[PDB]
Amino acid sequence: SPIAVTVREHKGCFYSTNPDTTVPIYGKTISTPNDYMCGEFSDLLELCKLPTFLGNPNSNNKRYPYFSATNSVPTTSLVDYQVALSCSCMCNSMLAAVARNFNQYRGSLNFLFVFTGAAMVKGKFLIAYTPPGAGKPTTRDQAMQATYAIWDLGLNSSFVFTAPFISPTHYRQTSYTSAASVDGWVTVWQLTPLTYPSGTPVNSDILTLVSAGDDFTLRMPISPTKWVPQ
Amino acid sequence: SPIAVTVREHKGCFYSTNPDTTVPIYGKTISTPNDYMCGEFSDLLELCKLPTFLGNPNSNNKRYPYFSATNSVPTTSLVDYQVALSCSCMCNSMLAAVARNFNQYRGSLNFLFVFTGAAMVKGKFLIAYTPPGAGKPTTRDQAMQATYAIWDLGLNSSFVFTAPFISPTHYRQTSYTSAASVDGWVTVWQLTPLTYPSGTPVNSDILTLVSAGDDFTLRMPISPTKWVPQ
Amino acid sequence: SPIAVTVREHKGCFYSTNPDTTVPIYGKTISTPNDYMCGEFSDLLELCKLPTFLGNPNSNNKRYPYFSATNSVPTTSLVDYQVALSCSCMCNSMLAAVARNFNQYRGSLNFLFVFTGAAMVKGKFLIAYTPPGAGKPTTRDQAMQATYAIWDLGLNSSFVFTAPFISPTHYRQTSYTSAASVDGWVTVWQLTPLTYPSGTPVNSDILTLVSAGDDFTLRMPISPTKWVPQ
Amino acid sequence: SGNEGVIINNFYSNQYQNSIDLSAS
Amino acid sequence: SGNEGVIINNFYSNQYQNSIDLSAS
Amino acid sequence: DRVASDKAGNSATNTQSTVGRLCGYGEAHHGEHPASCADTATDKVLAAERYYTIDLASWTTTQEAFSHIRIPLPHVLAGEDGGVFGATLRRHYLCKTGWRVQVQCNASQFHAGSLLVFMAPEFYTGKGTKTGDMEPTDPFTMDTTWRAPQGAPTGYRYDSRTGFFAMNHQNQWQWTVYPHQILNLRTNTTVDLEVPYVNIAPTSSWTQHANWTLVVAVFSPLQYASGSSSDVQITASIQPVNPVFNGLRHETVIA
Amino acid sequence: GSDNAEKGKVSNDDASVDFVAEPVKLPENQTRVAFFYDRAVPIGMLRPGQNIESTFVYQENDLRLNCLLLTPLPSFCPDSTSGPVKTKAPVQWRWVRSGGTTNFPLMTKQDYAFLCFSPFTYYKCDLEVTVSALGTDTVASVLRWAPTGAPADVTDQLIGYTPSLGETRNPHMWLVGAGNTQISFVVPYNSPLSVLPAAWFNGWSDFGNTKDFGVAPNADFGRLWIQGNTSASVRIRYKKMKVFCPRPTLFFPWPV
Repeated sequence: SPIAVTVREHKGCFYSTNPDTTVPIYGKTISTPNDYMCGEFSDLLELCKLPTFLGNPNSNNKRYPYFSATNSVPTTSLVDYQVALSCSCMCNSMLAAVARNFNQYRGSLNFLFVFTGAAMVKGKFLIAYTPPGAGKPTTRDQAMQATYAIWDLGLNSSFVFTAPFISPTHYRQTSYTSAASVDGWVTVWQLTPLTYPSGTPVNSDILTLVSAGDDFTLRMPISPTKWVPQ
Repeated sequence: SPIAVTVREHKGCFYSTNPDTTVPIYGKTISTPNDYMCGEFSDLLELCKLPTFLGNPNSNNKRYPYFSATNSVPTTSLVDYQVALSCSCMCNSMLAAVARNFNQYRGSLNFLFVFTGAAMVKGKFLIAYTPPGAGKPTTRDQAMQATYAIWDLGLNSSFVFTAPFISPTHYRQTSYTSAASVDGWVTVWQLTPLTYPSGTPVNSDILTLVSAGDDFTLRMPISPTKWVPQ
Repeated sequence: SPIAVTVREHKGCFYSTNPDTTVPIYGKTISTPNDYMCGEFSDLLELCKLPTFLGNPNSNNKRYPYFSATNSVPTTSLVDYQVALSCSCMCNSMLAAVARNFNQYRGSLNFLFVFTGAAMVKGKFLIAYTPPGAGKPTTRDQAMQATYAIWDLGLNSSFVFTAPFISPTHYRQTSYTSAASVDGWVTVWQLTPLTYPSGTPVNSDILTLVSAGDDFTLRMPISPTKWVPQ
Repeated sequence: SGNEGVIINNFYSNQYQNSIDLSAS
Repeated sequence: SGNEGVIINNFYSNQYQNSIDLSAS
Repeated sequence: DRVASDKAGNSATNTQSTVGRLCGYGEAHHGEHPASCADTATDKVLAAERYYTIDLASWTTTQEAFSHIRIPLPHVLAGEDGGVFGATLRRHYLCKTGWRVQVQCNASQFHAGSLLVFMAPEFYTGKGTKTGDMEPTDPFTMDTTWRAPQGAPTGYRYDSRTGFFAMNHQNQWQWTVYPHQILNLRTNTTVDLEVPYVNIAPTSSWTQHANWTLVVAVFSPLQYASGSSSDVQITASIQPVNPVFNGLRHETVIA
Repeated sequence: GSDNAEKGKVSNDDASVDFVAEPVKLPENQTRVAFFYDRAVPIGMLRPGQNIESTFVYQENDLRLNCLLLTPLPSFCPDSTSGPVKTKAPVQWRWVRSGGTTNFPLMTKQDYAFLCFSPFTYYKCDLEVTVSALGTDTVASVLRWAPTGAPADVTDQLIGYTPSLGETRNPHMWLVGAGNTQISFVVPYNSPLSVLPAAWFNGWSDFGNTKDFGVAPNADFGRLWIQGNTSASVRIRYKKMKVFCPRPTLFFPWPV
């Protein structure tokens, strides 16, 4: 005998994200063996932790994988990244590229700095993270009141700075979709001037990369506003 | 009570290759007993290993189950088969006839040669397989650098030559569908001239058959471009 | 939650012979008790074994439940039944009546003969079965070369003759649907003349009945070409 | 052996779903 | 691992539902 | 071990250049009675179970690749040449049998050429189109002259038209898929074959069906220098393997 | 390497035999008679000569019939010195034939795939049939089936305004209504014969040996008759197929 069934109102409907499979039309087909392969990965999240380059704008407004410093203490900040995946200087980092395909995030962002000036050059920088509430810092002195770390030049070329995940909510939206615009700023300042000897290039370049820190996660897979490369 | 069901978008659809059965309308019908029968087989693949004839073209361009040799060492090759199921001299072999119903293959092809010249005749041939990359061989000398075997006439009438399965990919397409055209060539050359005594037919015929070797397999059942026998 | 279902192409379709049941609308209804009944049966096949009458045609072409013999040895045969369910002299036997509702048969046919001439009458008959291949017999002598049995009159009134199931195929079609027309013939001949005394009816009648033998079976239930009783 | 890959593959009894194989001898 | 969350998830045999994974070596 | 003899009743074949006996479908007719017949079969007739040796054909330099001759069974032995076997066969509705055959043909070490000797089930033996009925002619008779191959083996239609193809088509390029052996002038003067009983039914209405065919086809053309013996025949020894007869009756007039 | 074709066969090698190499074989099943033929393929189509309310009658139209023969082999209204007799049920033909001047379409119906590729002498199996609607109108159709050799019973309507084809104890199907458009089902190997000829039957079909040579009797799976308002494409599918005694496949044209 036939089984009686109640046909639900939503029939014939197709679901782009339906949690189930469909009909197989070419069964028993072996998948060409690829056991020789290396370089395989399972989690988009890992791509996120690979540090990639921040795009720093020039007066004539064109980008560099870095920023410059010299024998002076600029009254204002050297560079300033806005902790915000949507944010533009990151527009082209793997971190942001992955993040734009997800609705929310949580955890630490890691900012990586690499000193490429001459071995004979020295100096110290003050990297800081400022949470919202009192507006963005306008002076090293103010910045120094928030989360910060001093970066000393020397034998070791680089420095990993962590922008802590300090927030009201367990998660944060990944995109500038309407306007609360940000989650604070990362600002870089000179503590002491780049110092050096005669015969040395007076202007040193510091490579600036960014990446997802250890704590970090993304969720809710979505589509970004469509775009066209330049 | 009735079971509630969600009716999938693909309803009422018919699948030529649907992995399932349909409704039975004349049940309990006994299938006329055929226990007496012999000659039964289960795998199309076996048909593939039965050596059948290669169609060798004549000047006036008509085909023969073989090729001819004599008391000379033709500067060029005696015959040359292009290791490629789609290939034409095989157009009519069981191997090719089966293969055209499948999308891909793997393994060895076996070329079978049978000497039908007179018992009193002698001589030696050089059969070779040349993989791609450096173009098809134009001289015994070149051919001799690739995979080859020397065939000596004598008491034993025939010779089984194996075109090895040497390839970048685990599988190979069975058909000339667009153009990489081939997987190398099988070329037959005279090593030494057919030699013999007075009173003997100077031109000996060598039967040429082809078949799938031991290693050999086919997969993905499909339809060939439809044709009409002459 | 609802169960997702794939609705097959053949939906809403009705099957005259569908191997399944349908919806019950008047349940719990007791079936009027009939335990008192006798004469019940389960297999149409049994009806087949009950011998019923063969319709023998007269010159003015009208039928009799029998045939006649006398004090002579007719150079030709007395009667001749064509082993073939479709066959007409059987048109009205239970055997044929059942058989026309089935596509194929197998096994023995039993021809029953009953002598109703006077007790004082004697004689012998030669009943034979001739398989195809050499055409139907035209003389007792020929018939005698095929399967046969001698029937001697005497105390015992009747005789059961079995037309053996001799065939190339495990089964045989029950109907003259197109044309191989038959499966051989059953022919009845006088061996010796009916002999008797003065004062006795010179022409004796032999009742002719037919039925399915023991081995016999039918299969594949079908519909006969519709008809109308005279 | 053939092109059938469904688990719940019974519903209709075997003898109905297919011709019955039987050996003459 | 993927975006599939149905319990009764068999019906069609595995080998039919998916390409068969096999290692050359 | 290339020297062999085979006996059958009061007959015996013999060869000094054999290359073995190829047994089709890897098995032989055991003489079982047909489950489709009720009558106890007539079988094991020594007089009928032997080699009937006859003429096949004359091989000449003229014949080309794939030219051939077809020999139908049992038909070719249903008449006189079939002795007791044919005589018994003619008086029975049904016959079921296998075949054991030896094809003979000798030349010399100075001759060249080769033959494909084989056996096929349900192989077309029709000679020509019968003017009027739209049917073949002499299906059951052995070819008395070599048959030319079809450049495009599409078979034979009877409707007097051409186009596409007929179900009686036979593609010679693949003939070696049938149970066979090759008769190569430089190697051997004989071939030995054997086949079981096969057919659309448990036993056969032989009178109207040639279920098996013995085919001899040329592969590489006969060749010989002037002075070399020019006359070359092809003969054959045919033997019915365990013939079983049913449905005894008056005699079918093959005649 | 070295061998002898004469004996009826030869060593079936792989690279490792003659050379410093080896067997590269991988597991693989898709080349099996059963699995391979176990897929649907069109053999012809059905066109109704009449309503769902009338008495059915054989009818042809531009090579289309209101009835069809279930066999892979070629079929059509019976041929005659004077042309195919179209007032009758289709039967098995001995060759394929163009509908007209150019090669296509074909006058005959058949499984072209199976013909171009049947590497065997005999076969058997059950047959799964599918009847799909070619049109888009709310359908009203009746389909009748019958086993090889059965009476066509192509008689008159007993009950007025209803389909004569439906008037039988034989397996018949009734399809009607919006969205209800395809008929699917499976029939048993129903032939009197033990096995079927894949291509040719080297014998006469009549005891008189005068007729239809090459065609075995009842060598089919029965037939279909249709009636109603809808034409349909008809495909068959080889169920639990078995083949015997290997033989050559249809010839393929050598390149000019």
